[PDB]
Amino acid sequence: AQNGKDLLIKLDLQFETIAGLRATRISFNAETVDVTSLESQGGWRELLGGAGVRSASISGAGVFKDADTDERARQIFFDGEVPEFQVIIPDFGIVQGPFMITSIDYAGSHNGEASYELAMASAGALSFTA
Amino acid sequence: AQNGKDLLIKLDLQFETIAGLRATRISFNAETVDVTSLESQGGWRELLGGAGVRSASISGAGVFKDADTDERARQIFFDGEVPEFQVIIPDFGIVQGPFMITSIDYAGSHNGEASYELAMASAGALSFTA
Amino acid sequence: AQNGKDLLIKLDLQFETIAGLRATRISFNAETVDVTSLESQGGWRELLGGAGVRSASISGAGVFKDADTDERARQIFFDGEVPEFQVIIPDFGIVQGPFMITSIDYAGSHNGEASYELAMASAGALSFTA
Amino acid sequence: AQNGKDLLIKLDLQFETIAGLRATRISFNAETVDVTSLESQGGWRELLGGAGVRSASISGAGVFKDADTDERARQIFFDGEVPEFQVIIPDFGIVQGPFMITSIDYAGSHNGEASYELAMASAGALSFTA
Amino acid sequence: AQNGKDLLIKLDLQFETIAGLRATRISFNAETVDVTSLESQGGWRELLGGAGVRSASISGAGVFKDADTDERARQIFFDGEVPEFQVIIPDFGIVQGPFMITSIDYAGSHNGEASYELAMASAGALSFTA
Amino acid sequence: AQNGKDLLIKLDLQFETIAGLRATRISFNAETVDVTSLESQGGWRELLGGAGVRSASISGAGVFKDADTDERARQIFFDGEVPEFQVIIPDFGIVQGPFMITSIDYAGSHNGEASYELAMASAGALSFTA
Amino acid sequence: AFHEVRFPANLSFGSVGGPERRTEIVTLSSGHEERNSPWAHSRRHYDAGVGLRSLDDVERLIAFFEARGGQLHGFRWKDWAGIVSFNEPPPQGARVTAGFEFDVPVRFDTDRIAVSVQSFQAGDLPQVPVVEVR
Amino acid sequence: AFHEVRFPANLSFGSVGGPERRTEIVTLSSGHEERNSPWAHSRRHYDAGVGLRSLDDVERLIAFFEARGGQLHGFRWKDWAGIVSFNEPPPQGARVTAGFEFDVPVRFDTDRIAVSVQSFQAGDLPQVPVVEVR
Amino acid sequence: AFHEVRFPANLSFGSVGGPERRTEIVTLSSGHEERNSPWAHSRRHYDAGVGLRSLDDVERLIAFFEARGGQLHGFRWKDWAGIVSFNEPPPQGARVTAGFEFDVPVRFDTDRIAVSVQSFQAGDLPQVPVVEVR
Amino acid sequence: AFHEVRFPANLSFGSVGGPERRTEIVTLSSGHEERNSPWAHSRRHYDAGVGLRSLDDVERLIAFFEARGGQLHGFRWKDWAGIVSFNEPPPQGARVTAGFEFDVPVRFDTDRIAVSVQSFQAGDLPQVPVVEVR
Amino acid sequence: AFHEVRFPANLSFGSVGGPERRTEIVTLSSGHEERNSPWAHSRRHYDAGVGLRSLDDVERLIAFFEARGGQLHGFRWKDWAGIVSFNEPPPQGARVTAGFEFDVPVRFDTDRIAVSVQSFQAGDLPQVPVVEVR
Amino acid sequence: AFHEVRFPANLSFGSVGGPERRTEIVTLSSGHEERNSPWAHSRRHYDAGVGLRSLDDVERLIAFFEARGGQLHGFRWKDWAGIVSFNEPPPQGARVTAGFEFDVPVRFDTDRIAVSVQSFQAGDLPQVPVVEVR
Repeated sequence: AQNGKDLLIKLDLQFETIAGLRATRISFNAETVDVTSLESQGGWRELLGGAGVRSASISGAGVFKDADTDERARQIFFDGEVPEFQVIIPDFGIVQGPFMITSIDYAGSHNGEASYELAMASAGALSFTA
Repeated sequence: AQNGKDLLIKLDLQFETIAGLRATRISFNAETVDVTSLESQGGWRELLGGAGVRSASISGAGVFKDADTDERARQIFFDGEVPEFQVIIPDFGIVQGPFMITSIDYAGSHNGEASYELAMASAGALSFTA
Repeated sequence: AQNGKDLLIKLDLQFETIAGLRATRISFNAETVDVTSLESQGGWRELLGGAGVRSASISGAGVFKDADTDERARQIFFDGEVPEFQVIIPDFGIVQGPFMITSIDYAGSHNGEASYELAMASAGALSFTA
Repeated sequence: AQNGKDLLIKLDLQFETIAGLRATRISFNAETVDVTSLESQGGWRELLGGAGVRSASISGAGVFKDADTDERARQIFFDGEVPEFQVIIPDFGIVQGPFMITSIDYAGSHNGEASYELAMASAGALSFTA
Repeated sequence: AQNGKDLLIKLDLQFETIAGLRATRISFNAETVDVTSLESQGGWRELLGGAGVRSASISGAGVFKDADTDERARQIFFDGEVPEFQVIIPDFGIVQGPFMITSIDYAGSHNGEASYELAMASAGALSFTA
Repeated sequence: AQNGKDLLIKLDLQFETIAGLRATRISFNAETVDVTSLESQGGWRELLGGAGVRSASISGAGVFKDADTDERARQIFFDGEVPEFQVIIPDFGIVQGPFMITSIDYAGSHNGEASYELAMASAGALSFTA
Repeated sequence: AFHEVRFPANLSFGSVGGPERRTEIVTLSSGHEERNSPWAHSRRHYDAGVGLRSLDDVERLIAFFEARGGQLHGFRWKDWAGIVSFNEPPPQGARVTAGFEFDVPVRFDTDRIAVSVQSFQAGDLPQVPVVEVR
Repeated sequence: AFHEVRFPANLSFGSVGGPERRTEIVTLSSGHEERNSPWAHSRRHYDAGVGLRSLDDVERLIAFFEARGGQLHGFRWKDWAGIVSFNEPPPQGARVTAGFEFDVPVRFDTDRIAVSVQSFQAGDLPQVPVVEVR
Repeated sequence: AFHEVRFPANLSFGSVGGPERRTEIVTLSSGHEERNSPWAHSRRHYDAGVGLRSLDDVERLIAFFEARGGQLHGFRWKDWAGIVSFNEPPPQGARVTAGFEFDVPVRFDTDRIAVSVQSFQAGDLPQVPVVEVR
Repeated sequence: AFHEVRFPANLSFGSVGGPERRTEIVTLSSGHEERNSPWAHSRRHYDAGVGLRSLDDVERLIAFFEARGGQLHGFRWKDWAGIVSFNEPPPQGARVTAGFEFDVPVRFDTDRIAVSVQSFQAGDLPQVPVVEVR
Repeated sequence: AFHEVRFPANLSFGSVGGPERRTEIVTLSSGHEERNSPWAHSRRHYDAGVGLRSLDDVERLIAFFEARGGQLHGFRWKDWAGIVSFNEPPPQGARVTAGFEFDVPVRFDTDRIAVSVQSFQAGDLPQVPVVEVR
Repeated sequence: AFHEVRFPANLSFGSVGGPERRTEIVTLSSGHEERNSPWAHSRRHYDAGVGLRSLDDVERLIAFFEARGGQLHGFRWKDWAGIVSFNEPPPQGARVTAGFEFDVPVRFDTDRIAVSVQSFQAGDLPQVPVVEVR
């Protein structure tokens, strides 16, 4: 078993995690390049595999606590960059990829928190430190 | 931690917040201009970053209490303008952007409130007072 | 604070509210005419404002109690008209607009009520009595 | 107030209601023929009204109890007809329209009922008996 | 009233019901061939009726208990056939139609059952034994 | 009855199941090649059957426990392959098909687990060991 | 030329047609130009009729083209749009009606028709352009 | 010219076709018109047939074009739409039937056909136009 | 040429039109060019008007083409875009207005019009191009 | 003319082709007309082949056009649709097979081919029309 | 030829244009072929400009075509893409700039323009192709 | 003719191109055919290149057409698909490579190019066809 407190996204400025990090989710994708020739041993769909583009997307939720890493993401959004982002998996290790800052949003209610979602997507080739 | 009571949207007439402000949510966006050349070190999707257009959208919910700032939004809607709007983030600061008044709606039930949603979207270049 | 019992939609025949008026919701709209020139101080989306068409839509729910104002809406639907409709906001005032009777529906169950939704949409220029 | 037990859909064979009639809902429609000329006193959307086509749709739910009126609907579906259907509104009166039998479905579970939905739509000019 | 335990789908091999049959639902359809001429006594939509194609779809849920009728459906899927299927309605009777085996799926969790959905659709002319 | 703990997906490296396997679901499909000629004994839709392509899709959920079979799936994703995958049905038997690794995603919250979904789809002709 | 019937009642939404003017024109490359027309009327030139009913209506419609049609006969046409004048200008329309009450005798602008079957009973044909020959 | 068979049973929704005429026309430019018809009959001119079944039906369909077809033979055609008259006008159709009961002998209007494979067993071909040569 | 009315009030979003020139041009193939203008003016050339109202508006619109139209008359045209000059360059527009206040007398660029029925009372016609003959 | 290989195995769904007949035709403007064909066979005329595999398959496919292809060589073609006869009419097909078992030697109907790259490994080419020259 | 202004600031995403070369060519049917160009420059040939602002911007834009435009005047053009050289090859661009800082004097490739109204204040025109005449 | 560089690295998915032949053909109308090939080689004929990067990449790409391009120079082309032979038939390719390792010297098949702006920094151009002149 692995603690959900262990997997951490973190910005550059040298890497530090953001403050409100209530729920985060790295999500990989591939578009499944269908190569269905007429011949196929039972009429099954055949796929190519390595031809497909592959992606990554980070969706971080949290409560707005002011930190320099939280101010950094605003500066990354206004001065639109694609810097290095890094996401630990507990016992796998970090990812250390270039991402962008696709859509952030700050929210607040009459009774609750200052909360924020932070949605990111892949911008380059990723890595894995094991 | 930051109180959700602190982040406030406010109209011009000089800036004052609207009356029913039950839940508000500034939401930024970028359309992620995909620049996927054939070469890419693992077949990863490459992105450009700064070429993407960037936006902002404000969705304010609340209960209809009559105020001059609430009458102002009706006047902003009928006399369709794009005036300056300003949204505080608790410890970041204000935004102070030109927005429009995209869709408002007043609602009431047989037993509940006179409530209203107020949806806005970006209309110009934004700012940040830190 | 304003009572939800105060905001009332009402038909002409001279104006009277309909009988079952469990939940009602005037909803305004504008389609946000995007005017995004290549120049924009941060690549922000620019909008025009007053060029957009603007609308209104009324969705009234309620329980079927037979009234002359309830029979009127059936007559407005079969003899398809666009008469004047009027919706009070508690402390704002009335709207007094021409609407049509876009879609109504009567419903009943084996144990519950004769209930009805009544959906309307804008048909002309609206007003505001303050 | 009007009892939901009072509003009744009924088939021809002379008119009799179907057996399982757990929830029924006549639903009228009009497609809102938009006539938006360039001139309009505030840029409001103008509508024509009577040019729009108008419809009716009946969605009857219930539990499968075998009746001749329930067998009739199967015969109406296989021998595809558009016979007269009649729906009472409690204190308005009947509708007495030609409908078709657009989609029916019988359902059953390992523990529950033999249940059925019965969806109908308008097929001609309707009426109203007051 | 009719027991939901009574309505049963069943395969050929001579007809036997499948093992896990937690929830089943035959669903008929017709696409409603719109014949809307310009003339119509109130501008109502006119429909043709018998010109529409008509269909049937069976969605059977259940828990994977190994039976020869459950192995049969796998053999019907891999050796893609359209054999006769038969669905009782409690007091109506059977249907006895040719269907195909459109999409099946086996599912299991870390704590629950081996469960399966079994989705079928019409493949020919149906019947009714009364 | 069959235990949901029994049906197991498993990777090659020789076959071993993955660690977090909270909920898994093999799902087969066929696209239902509609062959609706004008003649049909009641206007029923006719289908061909064996002409349709047929597919399989595996959606495995689980909690991230580090295993060599869990590291294998990352290596299968980055070095994009279509290796043999094998899914037991309790009393049917294995499937033993070539699949790809279409979309995986790792997720973690501020309080919960390191969890992951693992979505696969068919890549070749499948089998059945009985 | 006949006086046989109007038409099958059904006409789909899209039955287009409006007056056609010879309008012989010179188009001087300098600038403004003069023009004249020899009609003193206007061929109404209705197009895009569609029959949509059951197949029982089709056999009385395909031979509508054939039997009283051929090519060269009247079949007075019903307009969803004895002398009628148009007084909304200070000029006048003053256009005659040889037939009574908007019945505008025509002929189809087709060497062939093309009826389609869309379902067990659906009969469709996409267009029957006319021009109201006098 | 043959009397061989109707056709494969399958025909998709959209098998269009209707009678033709030459009826050449002068359109007298300053008034009405006058127009001549040399036919007294009509070519029925059916188009847009589609075969859609398994590949077992295809090999009896591709050689339908070939074996009894060639180019110049009958293969009597079935209409989903011995003398038949049309009495819905006071005029008459009075159009003959050389073959019995709407069987309209034709020929395909193609130098080639084009059968497609849509799936492991799906056979499709988009069009086979005919004109009903006598 | 008339001075009759502007137009029906309704104009759909998309009523396009802008000035023309002949300005014939030689494009000297081995360098720059030289080009002549014989106009000193511009045909405003408005296009793509659409009438969209009830069928009560249609009969005053179809005879707008007919009654005061014919082909060869004015019907002064309203622009949603006595001498007007344009001073935003140091050059000048200095373009005359024979009619008052942007009223640009025109003529329709059509031998026929084509009004459509879209619903029980919807009247549409897609285009009425004009060129503003002097 | 070669006997080299069938083809790459892959063919996409949509590989169209059917017999093409000279069908020299006179089309008498009176009515019925005569016709004759000088083949006594039928060019099978297969089109719309698509290669879809990895880029390892592409270099053995682009030089399939080049090396044994050029333009003017056989490369016996596999049909997914020694004398074969067609007996479903009382007429006969009786069409010869110079090659064994549906192998129909052809040539591509292209001066050039056009292979595309759709992803790191995807190789596509949209069409290779043949005509089965004897 | 003027030095009047750049342009209205607004240009939509899609303002296309790139250098156009005479490239007189012989295309020998044998194989390789020779070619030469007489420019020693390249017409930049910008196209597809779009004005999109309020109707207040339109009347200063329609007479931009008219007043200082006509057809045959400069109106120096702003490129979103004194001698500039291009040194990324060992060859050189060495292309002159008669105007300062990418201002490329042009002319519109249109006899007319076509401004549309899309809403109470929206002014659009789809294209203004230029070619930068020297 | 140059030996300057390959190209900008970026090429979009869809860069199509394959060898050509003239191979003129007579199609003897009453039997098979006979056809001649004068090439013994093939023009590789690559098309549909697309540059997609920032605007920093555009100014080194528009003058790629201009500076070392002009019209009549090499710019060796990179294929994502010293003598290379093709041995998968018992025939042979045996096609020469004047440049090393699939570098196929070409020229652009354009009088002009057309670079577009898609966003604040997006530069696109849809096509740059080539034919590989020797």
